[PDB]
Amino acid sequence: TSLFAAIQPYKTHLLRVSPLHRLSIKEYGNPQGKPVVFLHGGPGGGASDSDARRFNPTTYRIVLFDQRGSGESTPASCLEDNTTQALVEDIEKIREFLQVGAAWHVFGGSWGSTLALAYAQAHPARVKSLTLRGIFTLRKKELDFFYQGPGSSFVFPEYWEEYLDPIPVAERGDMVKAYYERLTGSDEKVRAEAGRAWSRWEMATSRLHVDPDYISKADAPGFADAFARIESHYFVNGGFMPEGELLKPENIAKISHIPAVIVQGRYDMVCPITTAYELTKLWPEAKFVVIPDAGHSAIEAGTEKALVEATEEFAKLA
Amino acid sequence: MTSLFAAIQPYKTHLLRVSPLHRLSIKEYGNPQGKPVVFLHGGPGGGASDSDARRFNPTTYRIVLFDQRGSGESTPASCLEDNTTQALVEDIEKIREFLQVGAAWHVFGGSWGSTLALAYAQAHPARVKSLTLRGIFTLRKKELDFFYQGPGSSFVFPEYWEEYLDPIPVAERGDMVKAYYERLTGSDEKVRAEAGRAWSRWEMATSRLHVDPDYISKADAPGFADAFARIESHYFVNGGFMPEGELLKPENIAKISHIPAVIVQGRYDMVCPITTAYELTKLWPEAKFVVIPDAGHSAIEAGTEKALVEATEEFAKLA
Repeated sequence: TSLFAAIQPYKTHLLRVSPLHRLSIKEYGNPQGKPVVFLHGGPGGGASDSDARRFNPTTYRIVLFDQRGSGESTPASCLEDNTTQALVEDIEKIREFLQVGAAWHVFGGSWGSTLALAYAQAHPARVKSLTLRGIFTLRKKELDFFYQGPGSSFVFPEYWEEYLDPIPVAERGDMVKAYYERLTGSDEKVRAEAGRAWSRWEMATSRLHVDPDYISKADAPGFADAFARIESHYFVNGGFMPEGELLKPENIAKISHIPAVIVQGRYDMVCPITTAYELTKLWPEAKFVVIPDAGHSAIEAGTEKALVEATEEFAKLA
Repeated sequence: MTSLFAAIQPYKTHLLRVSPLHRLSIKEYGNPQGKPVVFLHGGPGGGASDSDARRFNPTTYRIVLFDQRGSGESTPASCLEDNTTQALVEDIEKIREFLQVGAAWHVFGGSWGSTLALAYAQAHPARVKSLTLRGIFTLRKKELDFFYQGPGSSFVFPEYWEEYLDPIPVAERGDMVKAYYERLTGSDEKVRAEAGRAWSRWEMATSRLHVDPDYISKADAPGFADAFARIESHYFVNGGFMPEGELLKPENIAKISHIPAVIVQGRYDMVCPITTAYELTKLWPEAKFVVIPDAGHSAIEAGTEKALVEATEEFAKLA
C-alpha cells in the first residue's frame, strides 16, 4: 500500500458554527507541518481516521472534519441551514479557529471535489493546492445519469432494481424527489428503508469489483440515515448553485493558477469521467490522471497510489 | 498464456450464391468429421476471421465460419440491397444444407452475433444443438440510444464521444444514427469515408476495458470501415428489421428455452451493456449466466475468452 500508517488524532475539537450546527474537527500528524484540509464526500458521509492516511504525518498538519449533520458533527442528519454556501463558510471558520495561517492545501473526492471547487472559487487566495478525485459538479445530467436513468442503471441492473423498488412506479419520473420526500417524511420505517436502499445503490456501484464490505455500510442506520438525507437534500436542490456553476469559465478562471491534480477512475459509475474530462478542457493547467481499471472510490488501487503521489508532490509547495 | 487453440487455416473455402445479388464466403476449419458448429460474426457487417476459429477444439469440431451479406470476403462488398435480419437468418439455413452438415449444429455468436443467433434459434429451434452467446445485443431502441445517441457510454468515454459527434452538424445531432446513415449512404465519397471511420472508431475505442490502439487502428482501414459502418447503421436505423423488443418477448424466448445455452457477459461492456443480458437471464433462467467482472465488450477480454472456450469444450459433449 502507498498509504501511510494508520493514525489517531493528536487533538479533537468541537466548533460551533451556527446556533444549530457544531462541527467535530480532528487534527493528525505534525502540528508544525504544512496545513491541509480534507473534505469528505457524500455529501453527509463524514470523515474517518483512515482518510488521514493519504498525507505524510511528518510533513503535513492534517485537518479532518465532518461537515454539517454528518459523522460526529451535531445535530446528526439535520437538514436545517445545510447548504453549499454554509459549508464553504464553515471551512473558513475552521481555518481561522485552528489558526493554520493564511492558506492551506485542500483535498477532496466526489462531493469533496464539489466542495473543494466551490471553496477555491470563493476563496482562491486561501488555497495552496487542489487534489481532486471523482469529479462531481451536481449538474442535472450528472445526477440524472446516476439516480434517474438511463445511465449507471445499465451497468448495474441488479442493484438498479433494488433501488427502484421502494418507489411507486407513478413516482419514478423523479427518483431524487421521491426519495427525498420519504427521507424527510414522518413515517420512520419508510425513512429508514429509503435510507438503506438509497445508500446501498451507491455502495454497490462505487468500485470496479463489487465490495461486500462497502455494501454492508448501508445496513448501518446511523450512517445511512444522514448519508441519504443529506445527499438527497443537496441533490434535489442542485447543490444550491445554478446549473453548471462550477464549470463556468469565469469561475474556472478564479482557480486556474492553483496547483491541481484531477485523479479519475475510467469506470467511475457514480461520477462518470465526462465531468472530469470537461473540467480538464476548461482547466488545462491542471494535471489529469485517468485510472484505466478503477471505479469511483478513493481506495481503488490506482486511484489511491496517484492520490498519495499528489500529496507528496504538493508538500514541496512553499 | 491463452485458452485459445492454435492458430488455424481452413481445409476448404466456398462461395455460395444465396440471392441474385449476394454471395457468401464460407470457410471450414478443424475436423471434417467433428461436431458441426456455425460462427456468427458481429457488427453487423464485421466479417469473420481465421482467429475466430480458435475458440473451438479442432479435433472435436467441424468449424464453419462465413461472412454475412456484404461483409468480409462475401460479395458484393458493402451492399445494402436485400441485407436484412430475415435474409441472414435464411442464409444460415442455406449454408447448413449446402455444407451437408446434417439436421442440426451448435451456434456461436457475440454482440450482433448473439442477435443473429437468437433470431436464428427462434426461427429454427430444431436446427440448434447449443447456444454460446456473448455481449448480448437485441437492438432495442434504448440499447442503440445508449451507445449511439446518449447519454450512456458517452459519459464513460467522453473524449471519443466528442470525436464521434464531430462529423454531424449540431442541428442533426437529435438522431445520430440517421445522420450517420445518410452520410454513409450519400453520394459524396469523402463524407462517406469520413463518416465510416468516425463511426467505426467510436466502437473500436469503447470495446475493451483498456483502450487498445490495435483495435482503434482498424477504423483507419477504409475497406473494413466502409462496410462495417454502412451495415451497422443500415440495421440500427431499421431496428434490426424486427419489432421493438422482439427477441425478448416471452413467446419467443419459450421457443428456445430448452436449448443448452451459455451467456457470457462483461460487466463493463460499454457497447452492449449488461442490462440486456441480465434481462434475458430473467426470461431465460435455464441459460447459464457468466458475468466477467473486469471485462468490457470484446470476446478477447481475458475472462470472456476463457469462459467462451469452456463453453465450446463443454458443449462438445452434447450428443
